[PDB]
Amino acid sequence: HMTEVVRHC
Amino acid sequence: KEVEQDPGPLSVPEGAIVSLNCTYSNSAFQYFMWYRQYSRKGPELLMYTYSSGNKEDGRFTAQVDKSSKYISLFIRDSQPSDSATYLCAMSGLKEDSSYKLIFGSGTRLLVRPDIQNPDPAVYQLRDKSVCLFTDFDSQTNVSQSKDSDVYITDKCVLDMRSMDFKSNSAVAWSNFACANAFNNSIIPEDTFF
Amino acid sequence: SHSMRYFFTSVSRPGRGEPRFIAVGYVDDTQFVRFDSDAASQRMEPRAPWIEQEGPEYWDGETRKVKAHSQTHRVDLGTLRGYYNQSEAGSHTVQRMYGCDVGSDWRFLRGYHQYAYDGKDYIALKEDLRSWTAADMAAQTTKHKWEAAHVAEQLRAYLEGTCVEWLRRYLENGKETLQRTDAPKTHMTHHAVSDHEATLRCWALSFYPAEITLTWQRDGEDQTQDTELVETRPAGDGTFQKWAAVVVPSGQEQRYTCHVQHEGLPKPLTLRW
Amino acid sequence: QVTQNPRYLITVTGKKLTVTCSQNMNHEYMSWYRQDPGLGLRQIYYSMNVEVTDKGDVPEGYKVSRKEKRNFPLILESPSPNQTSLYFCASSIQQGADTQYFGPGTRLTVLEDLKNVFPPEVAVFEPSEAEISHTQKATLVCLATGFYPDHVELSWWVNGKEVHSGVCTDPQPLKEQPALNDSRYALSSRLRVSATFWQNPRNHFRCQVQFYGLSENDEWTQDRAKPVTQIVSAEAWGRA
Amino acid sequence: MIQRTPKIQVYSRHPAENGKSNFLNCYVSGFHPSDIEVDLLKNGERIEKVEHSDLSFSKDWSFYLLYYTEFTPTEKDEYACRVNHVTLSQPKIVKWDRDM
Repeated sequence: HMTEVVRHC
Repeated sequence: KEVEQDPGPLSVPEGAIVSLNCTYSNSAFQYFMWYRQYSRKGPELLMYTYSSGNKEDGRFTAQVDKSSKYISLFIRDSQPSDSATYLCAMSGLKEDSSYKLIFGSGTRLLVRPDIQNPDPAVYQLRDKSVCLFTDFDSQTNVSQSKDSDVYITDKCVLDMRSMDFKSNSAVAWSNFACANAFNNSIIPEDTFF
Repeated sequence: SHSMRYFFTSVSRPGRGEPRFIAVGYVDDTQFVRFDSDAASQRMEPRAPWIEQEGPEYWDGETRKVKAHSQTHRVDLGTLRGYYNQSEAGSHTVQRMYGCDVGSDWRFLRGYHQYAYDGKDYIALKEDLRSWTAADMAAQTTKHKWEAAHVAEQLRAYLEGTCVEWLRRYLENGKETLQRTDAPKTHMTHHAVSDHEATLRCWALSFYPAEITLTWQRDGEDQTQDTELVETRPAGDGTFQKWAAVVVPSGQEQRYTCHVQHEGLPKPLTLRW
Repeated sequence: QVTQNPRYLITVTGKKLTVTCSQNMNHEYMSWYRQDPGLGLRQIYYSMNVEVTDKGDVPEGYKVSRKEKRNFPLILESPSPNQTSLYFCASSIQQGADTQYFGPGTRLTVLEDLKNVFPPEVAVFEPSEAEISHTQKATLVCLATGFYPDHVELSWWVNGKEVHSGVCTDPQPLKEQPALNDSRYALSSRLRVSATFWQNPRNHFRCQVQFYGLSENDEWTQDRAKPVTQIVSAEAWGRA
Repeated sequence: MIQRTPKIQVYSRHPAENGKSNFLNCYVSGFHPSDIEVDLLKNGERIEKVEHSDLSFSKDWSFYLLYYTEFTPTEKDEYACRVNHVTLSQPKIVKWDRDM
């Protein structure tokens, strides 16, 4: 299960 | 990605702890918001959590529980100034890497104020003649008459901030009665002069 | 003692379309999922047998997240270009890694989330999963972005929480695979140089996990210097190989001892010619 | 603060119109929602950043652009009647994530033909003798009537200046003939002051109803005066 | 950007025995960046039918890949692995040395 917090830098 | 939420309106008396709920099914929701929209205005943020648990802004308590899939807002110490439609919203990562903000249909809250000394009356006003049912008790309900050519409006709370005074008033008018206008509504015996 | 780890790679192809993106999923030293932008399926795909059971709502959710990674990296390639004052003619790489380690009892031990631009560390979550490590003023911009957005907290929430549950699910769902232990089938050869010296290569084959230690000891004292040691490699069948090797003066070939340590051995081996 | 413009707007079917949304907060995500009774809040289009745009739940009949960061225009090539809605623009600092800041709303009505647009009439009604004598207070009622659509804003002015205390306006209008959908509307309000203040004839009580109707950019061919945007009032002086 | 040259190891899945089916393996690791060409040769000729693992990478951030091919080792047959990377100026060849 991968994460749901993917934010741009 | 679906949010159900009781539409309202939920009428409560000032001082009542309100509880608003939204349930959801999407496992993927990460941000959870409570918005307050005041009739004919743009929704404004009230609470924000990204995590489970309980957050608090004084009179306000937000609860997320990812197990029941259950979003809650509690206004302790209801006040008149909290009559609004409260929308819940939740956002979920999309494949374009946007977060999509999905909103519940919104719960209308009407919080009634406590009329200290109810002085119910029905006045004839000096000019479609206008009848005014006023000063009646907050826990009395006013109903839109059956005579198609008359016009009854809902109860409205006004406030004289300087004189620590609040009252309720409805308006009826037709092109008479002013004794027969509110007979369709269930009015306390007290109310004609 | 276990772990789940996701590795992620994007490589820009200026002039020749969107950047190539490959993501892969590990439990300890076992691959269980992948995604390649250049394949047909465009779907997260399985690579272990024990993962195929997961219904459509699983793969959906993974494929959804993996693509989000994909996109982020794309957007991230263009940004990072600007923070460094670079042009649009060079091929550049972004690399993200996160995962969580457990103990004997399968309880949380350590977490990490690391980002590397062009092969050097960019920003990473520190040990406590509470702050960030900015190896640049360029990364200083990013940190701010994340600090304000409270990213640490949410990744912490995932790294301590969701991460260990599913790894629990995975080790459970495949116990006959993941919590196995293959011990080093240990060896030793002998070769010439020029009539004058000889090489002792300590072999070790067919072990799992891949974690092993090959040390050499002359006269009961380890021979740190003057020694050749290769990287563990995959056999290609779930098992690993390694070897260490020393040149010893012809006729002392028997004073040298090799020390093979691996969690699959009851007692750490000792080997001699 | 997010800005929309315009905040009201009427059009006949068919005329291309555009609602422009603006923000100098340096947010990169902007989207447009509609709000309709019972349906809730539905996304139409959005844009994660400059030159970046994408359809929402309900894109059909609408188009956008994101040529500049600080503006996200909503464009209707050919209005339909049932595009009549409350339209909100929302901005987000990044991706759509965390909080989303909303515009003050654009109210929009798209009509079959503009026959149906009527300015409000206004009428104040003066306190009741009995009301004074009994409770020692004085309630004025203002009455907007016969308007379409409900693009109205009521207000009370006491000696040239505005005044908020003792005022209640009905949250919702009150369809005069509910059996039709080409139906004009009625809406009431209330101001209230102490007896003595009302019984001071040097006090000017005025109710003001601001109507957002046609612009001088809209084609009129009826006998009567174009129902352009306009204020309509009604006045009363305190009786001693 | 610190480019790093690939470390090549050619070898076989299992110990070789002539006439028995095996795997020939070429493992390229430690390299950066990730564009790499790798071909297993048999008597100098390129074996058509070589698969390879999914790219990933160590704590270093440097990539590794395993290139593999089923074979059966005979006495006469020489096997080697030919690798090309921006870090070189001519492709590197690494002969298989079963007697390791």
